[PDB]
Amino acid sequence: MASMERFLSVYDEVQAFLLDQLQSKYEIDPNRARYLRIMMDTTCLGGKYFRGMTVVNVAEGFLAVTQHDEATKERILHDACVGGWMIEFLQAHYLVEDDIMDGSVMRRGKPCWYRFPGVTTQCAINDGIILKSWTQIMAWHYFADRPFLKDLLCLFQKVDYATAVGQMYDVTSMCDSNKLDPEVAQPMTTDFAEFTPAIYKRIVKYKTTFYTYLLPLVMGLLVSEAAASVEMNLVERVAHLIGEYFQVQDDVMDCFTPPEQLGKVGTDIEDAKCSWLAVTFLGKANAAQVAEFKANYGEKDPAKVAVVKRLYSKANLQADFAAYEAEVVREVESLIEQLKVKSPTFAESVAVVWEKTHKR
Amino acid sequence: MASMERFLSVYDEVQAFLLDQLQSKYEIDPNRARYLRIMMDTTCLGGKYFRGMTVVNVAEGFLAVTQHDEATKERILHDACVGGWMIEFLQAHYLVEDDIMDGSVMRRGKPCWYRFPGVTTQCAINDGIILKSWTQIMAWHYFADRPFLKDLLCLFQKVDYATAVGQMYDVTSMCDSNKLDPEVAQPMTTDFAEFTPAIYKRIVKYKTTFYTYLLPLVMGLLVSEAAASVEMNLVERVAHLIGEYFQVQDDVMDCFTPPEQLGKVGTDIEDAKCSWLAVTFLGKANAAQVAEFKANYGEKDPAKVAVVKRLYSKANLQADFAAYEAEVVREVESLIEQLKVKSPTFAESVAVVWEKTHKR
Ligand SMILES: Nc1ccccc1N1CCOCC1
Ligand SMILES: Nc1ccccc1N1CCOCC1
Ligand SMILES: Nc1ccccc1N1CCOCC1
Ligand SMILES: Nc1ccccc1N1CCOCC1
Ligand SMILES: [Zn+2]
Ligand SMILES: [Zn+2]
Ligand SMILES: [Zn+2]
Ligand SMILES: [Zn+2]
Repeated sequence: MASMERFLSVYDEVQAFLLDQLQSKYEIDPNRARYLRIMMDTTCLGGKYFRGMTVVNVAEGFLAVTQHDEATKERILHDACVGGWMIEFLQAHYLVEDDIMDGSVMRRGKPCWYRFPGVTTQCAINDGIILKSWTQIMAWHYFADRPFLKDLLCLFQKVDYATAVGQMYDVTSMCDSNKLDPEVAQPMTTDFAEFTPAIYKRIVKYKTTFYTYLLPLVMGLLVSEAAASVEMNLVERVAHLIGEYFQVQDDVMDCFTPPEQLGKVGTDIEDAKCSWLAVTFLGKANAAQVAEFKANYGEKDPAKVAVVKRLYSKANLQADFAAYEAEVVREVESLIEQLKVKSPTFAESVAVVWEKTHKR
Repeated sequence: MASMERFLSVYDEVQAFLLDQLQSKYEIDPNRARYLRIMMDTTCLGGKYFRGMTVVNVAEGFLAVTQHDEATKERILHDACVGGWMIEFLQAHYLVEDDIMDGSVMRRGKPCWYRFPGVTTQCAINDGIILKSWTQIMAWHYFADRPFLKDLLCLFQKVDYATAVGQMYDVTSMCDSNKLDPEVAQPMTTDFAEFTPAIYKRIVKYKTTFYTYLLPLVMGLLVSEAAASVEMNLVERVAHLIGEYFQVQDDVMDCFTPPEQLGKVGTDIEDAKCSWLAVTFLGKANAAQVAEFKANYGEKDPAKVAVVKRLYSKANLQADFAAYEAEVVREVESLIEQLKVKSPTFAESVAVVWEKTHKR
């Protein structure tokens, strides 16, 4: 059975389990089940399933080198699919809530969930809660007796919390830290002192890298009972590095990729986001450029957003990006090599994770 | 040491642990730690701590009859305090998110969190996420090696998910079920066919009773290693019954308790909530009363809200409430007695839970 068809089939299985349980145990009526079914589909499906399929790919790597009964290979692959769905649903939680937080319009060429006519924010906040609750219901049902259950739950928990901390870093990235105060409405930074590579790295490490790269790799290790084939400090290091590169790419696309192919009108500039473009631009700009950036960034006025795009175009940020890309290629190659000392197989899965990221 | 001082001290301990960990492990800066400290205080403190203190009270009941070393009594009480905080923080998550969902103004005489000037919805949604994440970080830290950890995490998980399902039942309670549809904006019911005692019971069972009464009782059993002193079907039954009565009281207060003592301008009528008052009124009204109710319910216009209050006043809902109260007293007394077959002690804690509810 091909990996993706397996993964998509387990989606159906898991959906039926969750909805059946709501009927048999939570007194749900068919109409509200249908609402939840549709919500699950609309929020969990239609992506590339990069995160969930990474769990499956890591598990298949180990299966190719490890002795097991056929029934055991099937159980491992079924666990890797369930685990991959837990990550997809965790992502779905964060996208639903983030889209509401940010007042986003579209995602992936379709309206954000909360904008659907029969949803609204009042329902969608809670729908997003349920999405994450489902990840736990999946875990406790399908992995009840599994030896990795504790480690899996503890890992998921930490990754979720890292993610929420990252969200906080992201939403507060255009404030001056010394001005944060629940009692006082927050002004936009005027000095941009906090738009540094290190501050940037912190936002991205927490907001994206733990759930997008660390969790799918480590979950693949856990459902394979293979966390001893690796040095976990190396898996963290490579996860954080690849994940940073992924976000840098997303940041550049927000600005320069056409909306119909982006899936989204990009608003990082209007939103005054600490993007890789802003940070890199400030890291090379002269006094005049810095002042022009300050007078135009974080404003909805299209003339001003086009002044910022003009500044980024003239500043030859392609050069800084090629240089960044080259260094990331060095370091990820170095880490893959360190990963071979303990597991060729696992190192190869990380290679494939890297190729899928670097090429897209 | 008195129970409450113990409980409040462990709040400080737990806060310091969470914030210290954010500094040492999540790269937080002091300003954002301060923001989180303030958020935690503002959202978790200032109530009566009924839920968390119930965990402590149940544990103290068992301590009085069970042989242990002093260090063991201290550890049990410290676990009951930590567990009680997990429930308080779970409540805080749900109040923050609910207040945003419902567009609420105040809670407990103070603005809802999201309305604070330096918070806003964008931050508050995520602050509420973090509140719940903290419950897990507490559990995994303080109970890492405890024999009840699995059962505690599995119980908490189920109670959380019940709660979210209850929220969904609540927010959709004024829609016609057969009209729920993410694609179509939802009209208010015109027939009120779904304003029944059984539908009401379902909303309340899930939205409030699992986290308010079932979880504090069962958590007290778990940190005491005493879940064998009880018949768990009886603990569920009594939890759901008491919790229903609690909500009935809250529903009546929303309408009739003065705002400065309610802590809140009540808006159940404008919000077209399936309240105990609406359901009970519809259960005794004549044709003319039903039609007048329909023409005025779920409208912001103060003249119409006062027409609904007029209808409830004239309908002698005090009588139906005394009758309800009397039956709840019967059944809760019957359940407490069934609870004595296996645990006098546990039955007495449920008695105290009931007195604190019935009198307030
Ligand atoms: N049979 C066996 C025994 C002990 C370890 C590994 C294996 N295999 C190597 C060939 O392909 C995977 C199974
Ligand atoms: N949050 C997380 C998830 C998975 C692995 C490790 C972590 N942490 C790294 C930094 O904070 C302490 C532990
Ligand atoms: N000492 C003892 C032995 C076996 C069971 C219970 C007890 N106690 C009864 C008196 O108060 C609580 C401790
Ligand atoms: N959600 C929950 C929490 C604590 C105990 C039991 C439950 N459930 C009762 C009905 O649904 C199945 C299990
Ligand atoms: Zn966002
Ligand atoms: Zn982006
Ligand atoms: Zn509400
Ligand atoms: Zn109320």
